[PDB]
Amino acid sequence: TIQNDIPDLYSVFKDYFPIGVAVDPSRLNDADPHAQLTAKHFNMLVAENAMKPESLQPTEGNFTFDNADKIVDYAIAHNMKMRGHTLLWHNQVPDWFFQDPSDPSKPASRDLLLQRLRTHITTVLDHFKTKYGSQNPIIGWDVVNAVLDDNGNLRNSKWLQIIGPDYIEKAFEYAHEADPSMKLFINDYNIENNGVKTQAMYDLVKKLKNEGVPINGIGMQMHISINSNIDNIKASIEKLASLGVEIQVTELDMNMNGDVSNDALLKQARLYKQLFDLFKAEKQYITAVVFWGVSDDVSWLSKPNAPLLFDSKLQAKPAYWAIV
Ligand SMILES: O[C@@H]1[C@@H](O)[C@H](O[C@@H]2CO[C@@H](O)[C@H](O)[C@H]2O)OC[C@H]1O
Repeated sequence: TIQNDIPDLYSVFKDYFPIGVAVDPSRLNDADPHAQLTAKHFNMLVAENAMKPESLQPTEGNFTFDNADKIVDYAIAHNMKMRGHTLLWHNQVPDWFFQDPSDPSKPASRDLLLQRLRTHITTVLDHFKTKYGSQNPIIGWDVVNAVLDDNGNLRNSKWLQIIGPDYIEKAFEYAHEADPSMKLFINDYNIENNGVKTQAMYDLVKKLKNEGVPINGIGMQMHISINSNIDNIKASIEKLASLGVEIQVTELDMNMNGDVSNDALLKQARLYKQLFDLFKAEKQYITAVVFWGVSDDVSWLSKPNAPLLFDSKLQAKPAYWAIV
């Protein structure tokens, strides 16, 4: 059961940015304590999985929006904004996209994969616009997700193999044509470490924006660890922000590296407090901070872990009190 009278987390950040959370459609019932935590603490929602490509078009032309729409309906009922995650990724994308349908042993061509990408993006955005209209809570989408490799080169996914390097710009062109009201993000992890991947993200967005690609923001997943360096996160935000794009912290959680001891929870609280002081100091660039999961027991990280502000019994952790 949850603590009903402690401060609503997002309210602490009302003069800075919305505070959101990634959710599962099965955790939205009024009587479910995970749903109660969700509605109490967050004013922004993201689908952890229900808006991924496999979750929306499992076989070609067969769109499955029920779970996504359940999350959208809940966001509307709770006066929450949403982020759309995600139109393109190398995981949770059905194999049919990349196969020649007359010979599935062969790859789809560049033109066929681009047409499929355009149809998927346009159908997904037109679905939310036609079903929800002005009540659509989605303010923007992760148009492409994790397109860089660990060394900063373009990840050699099937999108890159079949189409080539301009598949990224094409995804943004298709999204922008389908719904110009959406803010369009490129989203990625490890770009907060101020290493070669941060520099490659800055170089890629600088290039594409100079070419007129409609990229409005960079999503910094921020799957950080208890050993992450705040100075490096601050230098990465400053570098990426110099491109004149919005920054959103999209999938925040903290990998404890197997140490869930009380001492580690106190170290986590100090690090989360430093991180949120940094986000508040960079409020001129940051337009949303979203946590990747409601509470530790539903985190995607393998066990043992304690990555979030609410523990495995849904109680506020030292980190929650340090930030509020
Ligand atoms: O439920 C799990 C999700 O939490 C997980 O979400 C991904 C985490 O890695 C990030 O790079 C991705 O952007 C994000 O979608 O996906 C796997 C799923 O089983």
